Amino acid sequence: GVKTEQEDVLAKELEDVNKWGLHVFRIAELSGNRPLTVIMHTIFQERDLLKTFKIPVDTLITYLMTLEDHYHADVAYHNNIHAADVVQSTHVLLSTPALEAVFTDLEILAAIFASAIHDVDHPGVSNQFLINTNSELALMYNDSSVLENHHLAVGFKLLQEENCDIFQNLTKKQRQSLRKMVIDIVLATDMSKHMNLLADLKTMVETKKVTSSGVLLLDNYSDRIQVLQNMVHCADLSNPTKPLQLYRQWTDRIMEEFFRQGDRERERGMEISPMCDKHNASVEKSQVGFIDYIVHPLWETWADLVHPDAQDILDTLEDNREWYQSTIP
Ligand SMILES: COc1ccccc1COc1cc(C2=NN(C3CCCCCC3)C(=O)C2(C)C)ccc1OC
Ligand SMILES: [Mg+2]
Ligand SMILES: [Zn+2]
Repeated sequence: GVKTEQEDVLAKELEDVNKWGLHVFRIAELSGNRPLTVIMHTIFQERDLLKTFKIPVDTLITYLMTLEDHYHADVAYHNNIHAADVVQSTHVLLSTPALEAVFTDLEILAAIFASAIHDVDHPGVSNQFLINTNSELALMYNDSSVLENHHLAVGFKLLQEENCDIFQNLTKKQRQSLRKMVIDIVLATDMSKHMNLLADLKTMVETKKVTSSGVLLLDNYSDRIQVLQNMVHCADLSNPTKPLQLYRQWTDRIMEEFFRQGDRERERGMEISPMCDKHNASVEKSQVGFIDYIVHPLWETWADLVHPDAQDILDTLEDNREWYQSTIP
């Protein structure tokens, strides 16, 4: 009834679960490619979610193994490691001092479940690709947030798998509320929603009210869900805020995926996609553009909302940006 040595080496890495820049690739290795399951299980136990939602532990493991196995191992970026990373990054953002005791357990379960399922069964190509190839998914979702709609439908459908209904003890009221929030969060991961989300977060920072403590006040669904939507969106776009050893691994992976969409886009023609070309397409400028135009304005606005909790994260992003800038020949 004691851990194996590999289980123990894994238990020791998972002690970093509450820290920005967890060695997520190492956890993936030590767990036998089970990062999503071991990280979700650790977070559920730490936030006491099994007792609060009366989730049988074997049901939780069954669902999490099932969920992880619906991520594609043959997709370099949008796989179970990315899922694990966004789960663990959302977990750290939820622990930020500016949000202490703001969110209910159901809101916490929604953000973490949303993060776990947010890219499930990703085929490793974009919405535009699926629309332009006349793919079944694009036809199913009438070309609207195609992948995001699929990730939701899969994440929920998997609850019907033998001993996979982790929500089996929630009331109808709990499940309707949980489901709506989970849908709202994942749909918000569609990049076509980024500018509207960032605008609403900027509006929120301008109108920012604060409580008896230094803790944010959010007194309506609109505001509560907007913060959770932008939190998970920040987690999803958190790669350039990580130590460079991590960021670089993620960039290689997104480039493999993008170059391979690039490869398929050539013999199919439709025309190549924003800097998705191993030829006239440079990695270092693509990262500096991404940080300047998307990641920095998002993480700066987030940093404003929870000031000063996100200072170290924003610094790491600015160093990483200066790093990629410096490497441009
Ligand atoms: C112009 O930037 C890029 C061009 C080509 C290769 C890579 C990039 C930036 O590197 C990353 C990009 C993304 C994404 N970017 N996008 C798309 C892509 C096209 C336009 C840029 C934003 C919208 C996404 O949906 C995700 C979240 C997968 C995620 C992690 C990245 O690095 C770790
Ligand atoms: Mg996605
Ligand atoms: Zn994602």
